[PDB]
Amino acid sequence: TDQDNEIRATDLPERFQLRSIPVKGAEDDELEEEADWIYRNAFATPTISLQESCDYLRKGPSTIQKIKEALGFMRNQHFEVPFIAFYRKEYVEPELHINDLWRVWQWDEKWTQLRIRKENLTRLFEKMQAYQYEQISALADGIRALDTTDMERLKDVQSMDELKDVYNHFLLYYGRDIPKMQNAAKLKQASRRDMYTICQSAGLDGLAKKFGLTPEQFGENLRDSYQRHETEQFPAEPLELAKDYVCSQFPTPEAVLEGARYMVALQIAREPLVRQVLRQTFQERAKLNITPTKKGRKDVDEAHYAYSFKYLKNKPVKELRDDQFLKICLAEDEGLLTTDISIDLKGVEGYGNDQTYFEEIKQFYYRDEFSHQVQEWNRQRTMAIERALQQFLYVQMAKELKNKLLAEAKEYVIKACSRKLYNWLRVAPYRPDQGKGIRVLGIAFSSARDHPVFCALVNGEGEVTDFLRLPHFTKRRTAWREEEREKKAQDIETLKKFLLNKKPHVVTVAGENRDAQMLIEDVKRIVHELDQGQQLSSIGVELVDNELAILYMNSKKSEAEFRDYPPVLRQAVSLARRIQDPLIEFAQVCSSDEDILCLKFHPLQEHVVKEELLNALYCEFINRVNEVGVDVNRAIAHPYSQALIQYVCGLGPRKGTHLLKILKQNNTRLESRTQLVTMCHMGPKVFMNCAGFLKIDTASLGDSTDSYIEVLDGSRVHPETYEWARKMAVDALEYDNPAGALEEILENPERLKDLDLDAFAEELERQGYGDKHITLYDIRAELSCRYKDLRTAYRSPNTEEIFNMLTKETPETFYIGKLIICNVTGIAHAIGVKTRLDNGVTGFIPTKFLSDKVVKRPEERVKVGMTVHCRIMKIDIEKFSADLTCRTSDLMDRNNEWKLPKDTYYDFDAEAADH
Amino acid sequence: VYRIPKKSQ
Amino acid sequence: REHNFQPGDNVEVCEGELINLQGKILSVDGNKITIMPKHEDLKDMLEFPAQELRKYFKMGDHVKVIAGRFEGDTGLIVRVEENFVILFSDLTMHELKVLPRDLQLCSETASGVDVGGQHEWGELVQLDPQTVGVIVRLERETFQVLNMYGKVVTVRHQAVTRKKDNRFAVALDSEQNNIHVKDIVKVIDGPHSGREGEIRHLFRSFAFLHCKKLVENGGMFVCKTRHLVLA
Amino acid sequence: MFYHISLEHEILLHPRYFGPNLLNTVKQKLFTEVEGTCTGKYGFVIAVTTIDNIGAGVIQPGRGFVLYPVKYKAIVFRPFKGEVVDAVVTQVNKVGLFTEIGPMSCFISRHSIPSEMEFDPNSNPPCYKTMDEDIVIQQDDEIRLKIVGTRVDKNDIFAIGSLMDDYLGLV
Amino acid sequence: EEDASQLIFPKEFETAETLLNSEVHMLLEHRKQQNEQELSEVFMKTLNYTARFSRFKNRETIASVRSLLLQKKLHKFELACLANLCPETAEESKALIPSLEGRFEDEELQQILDDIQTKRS
Repeated sequence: TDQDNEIRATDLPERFQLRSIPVKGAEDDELEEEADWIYRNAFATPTISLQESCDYLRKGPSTIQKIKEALGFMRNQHFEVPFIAFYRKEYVEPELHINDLWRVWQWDEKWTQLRIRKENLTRLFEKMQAYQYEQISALADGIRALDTTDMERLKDVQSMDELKDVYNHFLLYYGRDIPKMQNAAKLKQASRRDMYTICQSAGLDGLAKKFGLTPEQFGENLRDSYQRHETEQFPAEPLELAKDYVCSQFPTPEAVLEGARYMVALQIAREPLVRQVLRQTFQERAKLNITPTKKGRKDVDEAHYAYSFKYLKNKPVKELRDDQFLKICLAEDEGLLTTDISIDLKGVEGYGNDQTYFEEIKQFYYRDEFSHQVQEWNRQRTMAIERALQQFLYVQMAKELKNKLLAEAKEYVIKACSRKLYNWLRVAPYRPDQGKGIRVLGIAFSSARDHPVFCALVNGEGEVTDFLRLPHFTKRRTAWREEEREKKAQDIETLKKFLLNKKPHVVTVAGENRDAQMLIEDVKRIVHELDQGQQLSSIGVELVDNELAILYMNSKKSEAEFRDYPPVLRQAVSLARRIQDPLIEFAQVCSSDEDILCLKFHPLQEHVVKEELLNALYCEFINRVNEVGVDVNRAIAHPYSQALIQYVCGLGPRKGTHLLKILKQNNTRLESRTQLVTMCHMGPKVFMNCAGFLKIDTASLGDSTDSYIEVLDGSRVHPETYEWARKMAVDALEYDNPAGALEEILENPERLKDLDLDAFAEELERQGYGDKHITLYDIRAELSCRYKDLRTAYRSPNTEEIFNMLTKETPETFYIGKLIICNVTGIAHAIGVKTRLDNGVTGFIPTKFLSDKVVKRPEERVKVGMTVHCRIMKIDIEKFSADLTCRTSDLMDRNNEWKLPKDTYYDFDAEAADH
Repeated sequence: VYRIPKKSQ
Repeated sequence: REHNFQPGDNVEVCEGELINLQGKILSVDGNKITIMPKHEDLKDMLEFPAQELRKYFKMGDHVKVIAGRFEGDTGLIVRVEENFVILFSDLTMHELKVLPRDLQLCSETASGVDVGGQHEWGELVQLDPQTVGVIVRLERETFQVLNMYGKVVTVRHQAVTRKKDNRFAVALDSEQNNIHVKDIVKVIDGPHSGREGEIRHLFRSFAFLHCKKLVENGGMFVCKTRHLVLA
Repeated sequence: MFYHISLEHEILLHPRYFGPNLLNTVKQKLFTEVEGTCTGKYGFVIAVTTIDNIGAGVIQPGRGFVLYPVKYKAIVFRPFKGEVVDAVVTQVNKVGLFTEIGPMSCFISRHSIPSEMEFDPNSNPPCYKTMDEDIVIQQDDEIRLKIVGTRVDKNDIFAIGSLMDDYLGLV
Repeated sequence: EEDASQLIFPKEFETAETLLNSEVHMLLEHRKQQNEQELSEVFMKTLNYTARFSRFKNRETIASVRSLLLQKKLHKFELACLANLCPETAEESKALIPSLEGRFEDEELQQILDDIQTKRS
């Protein structure tokens, strides 16, 4: 499309061009308001619900200045978050880390969005004011003129909610005139009338205003909690006074008062100050109540996810934790539960009712006089506020608060997903217990014990060099059939010879199921035979999670790439590639079809906004890819690594593909970073954003290329700082040739430890480059060890990781006390009954837990191969075994000794009463 | 001309 | 030159003193058509050649495209420009822009009848020796096969083969009883919570249900066997 | 629009319902047979309140079933092309606005919506504001419309609306 | 061919009698009161819809807006759409219903519109 060409030609980061609202330069006034506004909403305002501090990497008021700087770099200099986080960290650290910078970037969108609506909405107010001014200058009790405070209310708005309040307010008082205003300006009229327009047609304005406090005055009495404005008192009874407004729509005084009270109730319910003051009070006092429907009482059993909260009474919203509210909305959409959010405590007690919020605020509008004249008005006033609170405000505030509590729970799930992805991408290449990379033999197999085990040998460069099929490696050495043993001996010898012929450094085995443990023991023994014979050095044997490898094998890419290889053997290669470099491997399952979402990050990841989750996951790729750096020559030479170019800061998928395409057309390796400018004609802003993150391995170059090779290209030193990097290297040697000086330091990096960078930072500041302490420390550390991999060194999975990896269970899905279905495998001598779960855990039922009555012979109750319901009592993660019981007293848990912990606010009375 | 001091220990 | 004015379509007059008059097609021919258009509330027939007629359709009726990118697909037109006639496909609520002259008008529903007789509606197939599935919608180059896991994958016409019915198979349900094939059951628990249907095929852990009232997934759905109750 | 006609239908009865209270038993099986169903001729039928009369029953030869033509009292809902009716907005998308007229869901493409209305896919509530941010049409809003076409899908209508015609908008 | 613009309906549906939103609201509410096999979710989605659009809820207000309009020379199609839409001006009623163009004068038609707006609860 033309847009792809425009993105390629435009000298701006691709993600800046793909942003919903285009990034526009900002004046210092806008940046200062934005910096304070973002700080208030994103960092200073605590979550309504209890949310875990997700900064796996309360920030003070000093953060406001740091945000102003960060916004300056993004909006005026067009630098992406990674560039700022790595090469402008002196200006944003320690208050803002890379995740905080993304948070600021995402909130900049919201600020720009709020300002855009707030500006056009102001234009509407200016047009409306001009139209009313024309009508008045060219008056009935119902003509309210739009004044300077009406404009100021809008200009002071701090959130989309307050903006919506001002908009709802504008529609209530002026919505009826909008079509008249537009036709007068030169369009056909939106026509429906809320009951408020009927009351206006009846002229009730003269009566509604006589209740006393104006909507705004009541708003201040609410805000200040006292009668700051005294209620004007009319000298007549309301029921007698209503006779003056009797018409065809309101034929009786009793009907006139209901109509007029409705008009007053709506004015109060839509006045911005009243909504603002109530919303604040509502978020602080709101209580959540939950009751199960006819369906919920039958379907929400002990195993259902809604078990801990199907009955809630008076739970403060401030006590909901993590994703719990999302689970509540899901159970409600499933029609299992009914949720109710009230500012009042629910109960039938007299004091309970006397203590309600309505009993508190009615006092701010009642006039304290005992005359019948005033008392009957107070009765009307009571019903005027009551209708405003019960019919308009409590329903709307409950919906708005419901959306915020739900949004916080959805955001938690997104943060939990990114936190899991981060923990996967942070793993470094396996290093044997190195310069030519590691030859890896990946071994994949299907869960069916009759399928052949497949091995794939991948060299350190990522090329598949060979493959092997083993029809009997799945058999067990202690089989009752001698034939199995004999046939397996040929495959054992085949693998031993394959290792002998190819000499791989590490063998990875698929975390498919518990049989992977047998495979590792056999592979370790084969390797141990080579070790005892001293025929080959010890070869690592690693259990590697195969979830990513399954997604690979099922991808369109894994078939097209290796058309002749079976699909099971295709998971053997991804397991070999995954241990070589997890980041390059995870980038393979990030296709245009969004295959990434098939990875099980969180049990609720399918219930969050898809676009928000995708952005939150790509941020984890962008964070790690830029920290690690992408070798362009590796990408051109090996199509496998081309997936990382799209995550390089500034490039993206359109420019990333284009970069490889031009180098492909020229058929030349990328020899130096300057070539991005001279051959790809890359503009200064895109070059600035990506140049520090693109690696060029100077050791791979030679011959005529020697004519121009900047050794610094082989490090994260940014080209803008090459002049300083050379000067810093020349001074460490105290030379009175920049390349010769640098080479001596790169080979002998210890000399840089004596160089005092603090003295040099003062000189750069004096020359006008500003504070450079952290940039110089990065350059010095980088020259001390070029491209030092900041990823966490690879480690073998622990007992907890192995158990979860092979059973595909988590502590939340497989907990002590849980009910389960299991198959009987045998009887232990009787000490108990041996069983096997679907997830492969081997369960054991002690004879004392077989039945409520003492059973001496288990054969009297259970048979081998029989399926039996049981309850987990103890879990042994190390042995893959669980102590199960099947006594009816335990199965039904008559003592409630095993059932999951109920919420603190669980309504035990409602649960007992519904029976 | 300017030179960074190696005064660091 | 060629002309595609099929019986039952609608054509208008592009030039002459009787311009802008949309009528229904009764007589069909080649170059010298001298068509007899049936306008609303008009028993008399006009006369127009092929060089004086245009394939036009008023906004809000079903259209069937013969040639184009999305050829062989049906839907509802919402805006008809000079050449881009956008419509809503009946399969998915998404845009679809095609040429009006290669279009035709039929008020019938897109049935998608079987050709040759190698497959039929609700027939068991064998994609891989490790997985099983049923055919639910016949396309022009591909087929919408629904596997045992419960998702619909898009395969070619020759990439799948007909599997023989396991009419002598049994499984377990929510009440832990012996449930066979060709029985009317109810799906109360599971992904398709609150559904009525008839089982046609069974497997190791899944059941292939079939309905007529449902429109989604060609009226067929798959759930686990332990998510069923006898109806 | 909602209409008023009393229709007739034929239902089958098994021998377990014979005996003296047969005609009384025939009435019950119709109440959950002609409710919430639909046709391309009478439209979507809401429900049956009472039953007028039971015709003569023909026993099927060989088996025990007998059919009974019954006349009943039901109210029906059929939207027609050219009608202007009210609806509630369910979803707003870049392709168009999707609404709901009682028992039926409908769609109006952005093509059929006036040129003033631009998109708001970026904000939390999906809306179509104007250049003036004046008339905002979002989810959960009582919006009038004009039906330009109907469609039947296995006993369910799915019509198509329009909104360029005048006096068709915000509540 | 079935087009409400020129008021053409199937022959078996042409003889039908139109119903007001408040009228079906009363008939549907009465059926719910009698039957709560229980009522279907299809029925509930007609209840909340005609509720939101039941402009007046007392039964006498239903029979009155119908009897006062049929006294004019409007069709029974207009008898329900002019009780559901509640247009403000006669030009709007003529824009919504094309059958009103040239059939009556604006001020008399406006009187019929005011008769309906005044009954709303």
